[PDB]
Amino acid sequence: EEQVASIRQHLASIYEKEEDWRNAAQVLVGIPLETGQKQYNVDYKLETYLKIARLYLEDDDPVQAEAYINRASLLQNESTNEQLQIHYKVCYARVLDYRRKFIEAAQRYNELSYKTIVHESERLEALKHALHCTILASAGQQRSRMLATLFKDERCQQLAAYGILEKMYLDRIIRGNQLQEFAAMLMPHQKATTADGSSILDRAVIEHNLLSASKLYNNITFEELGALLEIPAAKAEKIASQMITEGRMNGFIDQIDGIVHFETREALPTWDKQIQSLCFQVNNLLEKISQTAPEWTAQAMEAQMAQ
Amino acid sequence: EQFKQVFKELEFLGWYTTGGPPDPSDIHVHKQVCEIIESPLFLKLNPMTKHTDLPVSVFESVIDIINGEATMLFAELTYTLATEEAERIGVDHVARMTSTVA
Repeated sequence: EEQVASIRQHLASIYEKEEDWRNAAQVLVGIPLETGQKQYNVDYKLETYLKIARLYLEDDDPVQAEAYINRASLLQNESTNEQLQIHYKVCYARVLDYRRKFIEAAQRYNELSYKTIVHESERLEALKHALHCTILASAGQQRSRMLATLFKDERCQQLAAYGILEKMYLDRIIRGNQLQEFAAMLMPHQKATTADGSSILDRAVIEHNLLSASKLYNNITFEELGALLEIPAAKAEKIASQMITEGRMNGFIDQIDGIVHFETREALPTWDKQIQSLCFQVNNLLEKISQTAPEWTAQAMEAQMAQ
Repeated sequence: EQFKQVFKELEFLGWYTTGGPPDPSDIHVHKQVCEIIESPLFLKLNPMTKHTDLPVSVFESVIDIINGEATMLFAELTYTLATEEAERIGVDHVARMTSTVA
């Protein structure tokens, strides 16, 4: 009955208030899901459906929860006042995050970060979640677009992970301490670790550092490529060979002395590029002169053209 | 659909128009363009200019939160003229309009 269930509702909520998620397994059967014959209001059913989602998230069963919220998404579109949309978006983003679908969750959180209904702190939290999910996402151009979009934002400058987004987008070298800080600030479910540990983030950061070091070096020794990536020299050679083989780098490995060669910058095209740069500097300097002193610049121009 | 048949590796980047400084009409049209592509470029050419430089200006959309609503603004970009011997020769021949070592 309605009143009988309601009376136990507040008692169960107060009992759960002790921050006991172990009991969240049994609270699912305490909620009157289908015991009533009558069809309740759409808002009540949707709110119950949404509150079951975060409870099951603590129960670590997202596989069925995905389809469970997908089938309620159809009815979620209607009978929403204002907060149903916000709650549904937050729950969908969280369940996408928990299923290691980091790139889609990043887009969802980025979209959520602009809704004006929620508070500013919620917007910043959504932005932080989007940044973390983008960084943890899989390599590709899709994730690159999201990285550029987050970099163009400014609200991202006050996040703790900006120092790593800046190096991730601009192709810089992430040292050990920055990665350690980022991993420390991460959540346990985001720290995936396929097979023998080999944390996926730790492998992606190594493969990004090796790719970024290809623009600063002309040829690097194994013993100092390993000390730059913080790995043994044999591991550095193996990773370099793997990346050079398939499609991910340009260069070749000489194993006798031990050196991996990146691009060599042939002399004559380099000479042409430097000529281009010197002429570009001439043009920019002339524009600056013409802009910071127009009255003298006009007299100077009309002293050799009409000469 | 038509142009994907001819040029296969070319992709949509943004839109262009003619006028002076960016205008609210332009920032309204940029929303419709951005509905298609995440980061579309904006190009503005001034056909009636008064300076001594090329009137082409390039902008990119940057969104911001202020006063309790989201406003989208334009950030200027610096461009460089691309290099190609065929394009350079054609451009020079078109610009000039009238011994082989002379």
